Amino acid sequence: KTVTVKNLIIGEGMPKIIVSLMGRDINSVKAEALAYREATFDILEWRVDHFMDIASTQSVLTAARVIRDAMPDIPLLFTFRSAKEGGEQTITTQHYLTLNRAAIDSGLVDMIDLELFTGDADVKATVDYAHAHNVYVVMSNHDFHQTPSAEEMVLRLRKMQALGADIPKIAVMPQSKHDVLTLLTATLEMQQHYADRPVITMSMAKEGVISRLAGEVFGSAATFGAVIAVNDLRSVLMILHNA
Amino acid sequence: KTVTVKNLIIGEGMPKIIVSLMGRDINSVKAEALAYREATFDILEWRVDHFMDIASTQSVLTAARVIRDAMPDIPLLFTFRSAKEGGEQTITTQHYLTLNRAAIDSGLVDMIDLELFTGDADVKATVDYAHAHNVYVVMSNHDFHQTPSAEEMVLRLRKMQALGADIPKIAVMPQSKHDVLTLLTATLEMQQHYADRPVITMSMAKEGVISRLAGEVFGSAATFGAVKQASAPGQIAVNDLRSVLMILHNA
Ligand SMILES: *C[C@H]1C[C@@](O)(C(=O)O)C[C@@H](O)[C@@H]1O
Ligand SMILES: [Cl-]
Ligand SMILES: [Cl-]
Ligand SMILES: [Cl-]
Ligand SMILES: [Li+]
Repeated sequence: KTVTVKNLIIGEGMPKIIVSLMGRDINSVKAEALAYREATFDILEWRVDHFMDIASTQSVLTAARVIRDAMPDIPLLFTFRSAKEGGEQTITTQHYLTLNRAAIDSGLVDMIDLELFTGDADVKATVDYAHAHNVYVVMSNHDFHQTPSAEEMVLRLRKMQALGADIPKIAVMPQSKHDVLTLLTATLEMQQHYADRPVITMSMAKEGVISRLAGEVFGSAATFGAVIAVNDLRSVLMILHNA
Repeated sequence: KTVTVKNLIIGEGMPKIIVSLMGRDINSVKAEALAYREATFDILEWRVDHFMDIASTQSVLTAARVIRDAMPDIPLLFTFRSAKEGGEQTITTQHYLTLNRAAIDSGLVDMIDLELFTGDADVKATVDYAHAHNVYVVMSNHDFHQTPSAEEMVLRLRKMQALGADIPKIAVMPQSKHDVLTLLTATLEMQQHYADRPVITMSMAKEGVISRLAGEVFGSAATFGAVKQASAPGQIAVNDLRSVLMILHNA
């Protein structure tokens, strides 16, 4: 069970590499997109919460259009990370759903990130809106303080599947090396027993680095890199793939 | 607590890379020793059980000498892997112990591998002999069929510490990806609660490859790579191994 966007097959082969744009304004986003021409990666994520003028739907869509036109052939993921889940600024639930609906129906993005804990009515409505417009949903959950039990994490990933996520995603903060193994254990249980679509998981920080490298083994379909450095990430993924 | 051999500090920093040399005869051993000089690794293991003149103690020591001649500054580990534990040929227990004692008292090698389940009295006697001649002991155990429980693996590693091993070592065979996590769990439990010296662990085969890469995270002090041919399933090209170890170390 895969998700194919612009010839990229998510959920088989090597895990796919996501890089994120974090600029404040149009000029900074253009500069980042230009700098990223020299990099090799699979999916471009726009981290909208790093943008300054998020109040104006027009401003957000204009930036989305610039990014889309800068890299017309790359899978493009629109992500507003709420402060609630480790992002850079707050947003009202209603304005979050306005920006996401506008991104969806504009045709400018291939995927959106939708936080599981936004609220059930809003999640279901936004999943239906995305699907109706041929946009995929990465349904996401983040704990930047600690690592829940494996049982709790698996139930969250299963709930995302039940709510229609195309790709469930969880990211958690280890407070010990043991916590990294708990995240890998949850990942593998999902992979082997409950998943019927691609899943993304990660243990954050230095301690969790191995989780960003071992997705082909334990069942994570994608991983985030920086322009871990993207070239080093690709080196390790290739070595593991061919071992 | 660490083990330092010819300036290499085992138990600190990046896991140390071991490669196995596997020649059938003296001429092949010579040739492999010369060729290995340009590969980059931390410890050379001579897999003595691949040598087809083990019948002669002189032949075995001459082969060790040829390796030492070619690589005077490399930590050198003498390993006869018994047939019982996945090696190439069956020899008597007394023959196994004689070869190890001769290696020890020759001065040609820095370390020997001694299998835990050789028998407690023979193990103790051989550890004592090694230490009397300034040779370190990698005490080892292998399960080439399955992965024991994390608790059974920890039991064995702790027994090796109790018998005076300088570096306990266990290698086990995964039948599933779950079994790989079990090996990593046992490794970490040793690092955090029981180990008071360096320990080497690995899950073998393709499924276990991540365990050969993640030693710095979970507490395995060394890892095996392949120069041209692997000495156990799941070993990858030594340069690729080194690349991954460096990326993990510096992340
Ligand atoms: C210690 C043992 C480990 C291997 O079995 C392995 O890398 O899996 C290779 C052998 O040559 C070593 O003796
Ligand atoms: Cl709004
Ligand atoms: Cl489900
Ligand atoms: Cl993330
Ligand atoms: Li994120």
